[PDB]
Amino acid sequence: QTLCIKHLAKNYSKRWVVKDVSFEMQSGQIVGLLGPNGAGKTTSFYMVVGLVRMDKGEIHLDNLDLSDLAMHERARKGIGYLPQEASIFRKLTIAENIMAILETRKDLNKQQRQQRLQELLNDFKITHIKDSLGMSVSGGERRRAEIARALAADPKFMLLDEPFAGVDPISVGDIKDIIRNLKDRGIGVLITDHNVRETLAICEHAYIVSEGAVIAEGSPQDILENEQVRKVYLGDDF
Amino acid sequence: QTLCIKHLAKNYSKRWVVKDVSFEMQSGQIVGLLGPNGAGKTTSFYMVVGLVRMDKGEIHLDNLDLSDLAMHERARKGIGYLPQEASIFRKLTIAENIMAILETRKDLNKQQRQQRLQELLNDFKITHIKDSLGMSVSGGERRRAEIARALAADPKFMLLDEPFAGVDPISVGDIKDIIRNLKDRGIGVLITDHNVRETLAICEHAYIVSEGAVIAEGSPQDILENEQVRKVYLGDDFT
Amino acid sequence: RRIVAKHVTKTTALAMLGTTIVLVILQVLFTYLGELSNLSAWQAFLYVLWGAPRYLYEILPISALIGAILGLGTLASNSELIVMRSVGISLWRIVGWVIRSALVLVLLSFALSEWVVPYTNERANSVKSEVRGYWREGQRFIYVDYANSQLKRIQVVDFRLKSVTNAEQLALQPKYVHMVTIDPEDLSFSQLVSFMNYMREYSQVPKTYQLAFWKKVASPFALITLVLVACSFIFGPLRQQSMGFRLVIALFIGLGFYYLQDFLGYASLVYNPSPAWFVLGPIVLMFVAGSYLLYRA
Amino acid sequence: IIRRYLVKQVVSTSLVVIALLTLIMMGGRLIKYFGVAAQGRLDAGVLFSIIGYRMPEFLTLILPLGFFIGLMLVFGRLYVDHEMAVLNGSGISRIRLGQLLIPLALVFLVIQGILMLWMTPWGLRQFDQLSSSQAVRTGFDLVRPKEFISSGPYTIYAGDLSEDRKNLKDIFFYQDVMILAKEATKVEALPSSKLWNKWNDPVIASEMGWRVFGPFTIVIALMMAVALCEVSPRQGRYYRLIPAIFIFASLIVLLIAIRTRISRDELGVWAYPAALAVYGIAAALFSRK
Ligand SMILES: CN1C(=O)[C@H](CCCCN)NC(=O)[C@H](CCCN)NCc2cccnc2Sc2cccc(-c3ccc(C(=O)O)cc3)c2CNC(=O)[C@@H]1Cc1c[nH]c2ccccc12
Ligand SMILES: CCCCCCCCCCCCO[C@@H]1O[C@H](CO)[C@@H](O[C@H]2O[C@H](CO)[C@@H](O)[C@H](O)[C@H]2O)[C@H](O)[C@H]1O
Repeated sequence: QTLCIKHLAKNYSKRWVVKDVSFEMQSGQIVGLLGPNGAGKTTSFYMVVGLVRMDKGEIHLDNLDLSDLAMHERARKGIGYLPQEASIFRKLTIAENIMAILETRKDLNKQQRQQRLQELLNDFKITHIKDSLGMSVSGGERRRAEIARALAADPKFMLLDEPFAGVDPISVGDIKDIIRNLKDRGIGVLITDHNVRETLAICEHAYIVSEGAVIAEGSPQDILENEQVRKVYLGDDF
Repeated sequence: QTLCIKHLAKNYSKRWVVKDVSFEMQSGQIVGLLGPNGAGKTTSFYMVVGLVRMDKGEIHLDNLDLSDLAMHERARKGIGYLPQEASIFRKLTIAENIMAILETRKDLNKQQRQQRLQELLNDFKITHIKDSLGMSVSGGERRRAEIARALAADPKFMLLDEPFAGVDPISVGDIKDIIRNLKDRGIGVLITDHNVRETLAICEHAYIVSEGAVIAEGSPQDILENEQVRKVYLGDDFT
Repeated sequence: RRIVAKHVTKTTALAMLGTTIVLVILQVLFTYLGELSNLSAWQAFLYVLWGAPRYLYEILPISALIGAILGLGTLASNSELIVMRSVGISLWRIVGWVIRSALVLVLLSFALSEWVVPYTNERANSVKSEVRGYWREGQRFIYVDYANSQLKRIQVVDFRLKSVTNAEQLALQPKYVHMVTIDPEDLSFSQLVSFMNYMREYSQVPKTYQLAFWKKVASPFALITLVLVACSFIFGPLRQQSMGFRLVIALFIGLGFYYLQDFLGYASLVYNPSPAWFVLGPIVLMFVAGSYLLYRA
Repeated sequence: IIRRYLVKQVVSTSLVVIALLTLIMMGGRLIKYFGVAAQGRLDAGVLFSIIGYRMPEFLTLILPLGFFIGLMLVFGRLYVDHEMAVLNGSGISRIRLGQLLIPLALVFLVIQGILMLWMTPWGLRQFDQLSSSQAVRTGFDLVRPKEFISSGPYTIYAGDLSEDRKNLKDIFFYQDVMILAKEATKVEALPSSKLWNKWNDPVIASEMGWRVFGPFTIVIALMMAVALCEVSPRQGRYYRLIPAIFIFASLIVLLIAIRTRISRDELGVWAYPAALAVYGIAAALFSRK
């Protein structure tokens, strides 16, 4: 599956923050949507999710135009979103968070929903907190429950927003292992992040957007040896 | 000359967030207060500034207790604060942002104040944008106006909160020169930041605050070789 | 889906009921301060306490508005509404879950209006302390000096005159005698429709009873519509705002709606068009405007 | 520069709140007056003159409330968007910022001193003459369509009524003469001069003290808005409004409860500054904790 995105555009206060941002993503592949802060990497990311309405552009997913659909109508097509901020259901237990979205899945029955919930808890090692409220778990443990909850909806493309946000260097490997696990599960991952040192370490194909347009494209090795990216975003030393 | 912090402590919701944090910072020296996120490096920083009540311990500045003084009373003692978030006076001109704090100074007359404002604008290359509002400037230029404004109060120690927050790698070096310039100005700088890799590149003495207590101390080279830090904060391979 | 539905409904229901408890307690305390003017004080606390169901009945439309603002505001500010859309739960489904919470208040509004308010109102009047000079039945004008629910100096005039009959002790019925002094607004729906049907069978129903009838039949629809407006504001203008700002705005919409429904109620008694236009005016427009803010997502 | 920055902000947002409260406090009364006019008990063409004459009465309460709310919104904004951390971090406390607004509060005190002493009585004097002129309406003036209106020895029934209260239809008049036709076409206001020296009487002792010690609620609204304005950036600019409007309103409710207990010669006129001093000292102590 391919999430073709063509000629995105959006203006704010009569100023075009995003001008002709176009990139392509495939299932089972990590793609990093990077760039200078405020240059349109966040806004172009949100127009893929659906939070920000698209002024101009075309977002197809395997000959399925997802341009006119809202946030939820795209999510039913197989697009996932993991907010940077804490988005766990505070008053629902960790097992109820995953079970809340599993009941939304129409591809299962009560018998296999409990089996799917059990293995999702075991996959992310949150079984020991399956009965604790979502508001009373560690930030590292909660984020694993948010990803497990997102995987309960069976997404084809998981768009991660700032995954390495407030993550210590000891636990940056844990996030990379999670993101690598999503790729091995057949889910394409779109990462937008301010921490470009580690986002350029897991992504297979990165898009640098500056001044509202994509200024470079390719593997992280090609991104580093790009004169425009080095001059504008990464700097002479990196 | 020597800001001394001893045995800081603070309990939030019957949980001791900070337990026996003590570090010393001298004037003209850059000190990085680092550590795992949520391990008390942020709370211990705030007790130094004054944005949270120290439940236990003391703060000294060259035989002058500052523990009982509020945030504004320490600022008169030469301690500055630079919030991570946008703290510019939004509807005031950038020249007026620096001037609003220059008029606070008692040892500066109108003529001495206009000069100081002129040279403060020139030092931070914002004299071209000195006629624009605080809320209508670039993110990079706004922070340069907040540091020029902070220097107008003439601080002896500047407590920077997340200076490398939301900063592109191109503009990280720009902040390095600013913090290096503050040290060259005879002003001690205390830095708390999540970006440990770049914070360790300017500080000459770093403190690692884990599980509410200081577990490391010394130059960034000594912090990296510490096996206790690399087990809890930095990880096996960090450079 | 049931676990998500219970979480959204229970969170909003507790916010709608929590605001209801607070708003009634404040209005009982505020009203108690006022009556004290015309003072015994205890005789004045029971009169205000007995009026609580009637203060409760008039708070339900505004407690449901604030309840949905605070109930969904807690969900919105915690980024919980974003992850319901991220899995395929529409905006109109989340609104439908909030409406389920408001449907408890609508049923509570019916119970107070039909069986509770008309009883505690009568008990309140007694604490503070049978129609006299009652004045048309088609072509006949009837005046009775004293009328009892179980007559004195009757006078009936027939119409050109035929007979002016007088007695010392016709379509008048004792059942509706006690409803004559009661204001049309205060009458319960069971009492109002029965009284209007009685007047319409023999005379013309005044426009102050038509307005009272329309202000009651459109009471459940103003509670649901005002909830939908609250939900659309959370997904629209009041998204990412503080909890205090949402509460402040929820108070301005509540007063704006109470003033608009008060003014357009009065305007229906002075202008030719039927009171249905003035009562169902804002309700239809707020539903259309509220449903448009939901279409903008 | 920091004083002019605050005065411009407080004046701008206090005038917005004052105009917002005037639209709400007297918009509700204007609608209620319109409700009386819709039943014929008040001329529809004069209800805008009633609002004109009750401007000083409501603005007597809104001005301390608008100043109090406008003070906390400004001081809340400084806290929310981190302009207070750089003002405290530069040596300027919150108490010092509230002391920069004493010249502004004195202007608002003088303004309300004009309202309380002069325009509130003058507005209530003209309103009392006007309202008493609307209480004499009787007969065909109070008629309502499809209803019987009895006023003394008159009983009037009109089958229809125009949008204006003219051109009646299906008129029935009873005394005994029966006519059927198809068509038919206070110390609160006394000038201060009087209560100026006429003390030693609970009536004036309560009113005149209410006019002299009344304007000083602006000062209390200044040092109590400074005390109750500390709010976190994530909490919001409006977080401490509703909790602290009730703390301010508890002062006014106490002052209305003192005006009455003086009118009944039970408390004495000395309790006006005492009520303000207790709230003044409590606010000063809380701002310095
Ligand atoms: C009975 N009072 C009034 O007539 C005031 C007068 C102010 C508006 C007109 N100028 N107005 C009212 O009461 C009317 C309702 C009465 C029917 N119209 N609206 C609520 C209203 C308007 C203005 C102030 N309070 C109210 S209701 C209220 C609120 C808080 C406390 C109290 C209260 C309760 C009990 C006692 C006691 O037992 O001694 C004392 C006070 C009250 C009750 N109101 C009072 O005691 C005052 C006392 C008062 C006399 N003149 C004044 C001029 C300015 C301010 C207040 C007064
Ligand atoms: C702004 C809220 C923050 C805190 C506020 C603190 C106090 C709030 C003040 C509320 C003012 C009360 O409002 C006052 O209620 C009393 C209730 O007896 C009303 O009183 C009215 O109805 C009663 C009930 O039959 C009659 O007996 C009375 O003659 C009549 O005037 C007043 O018309 C109204 O002005």
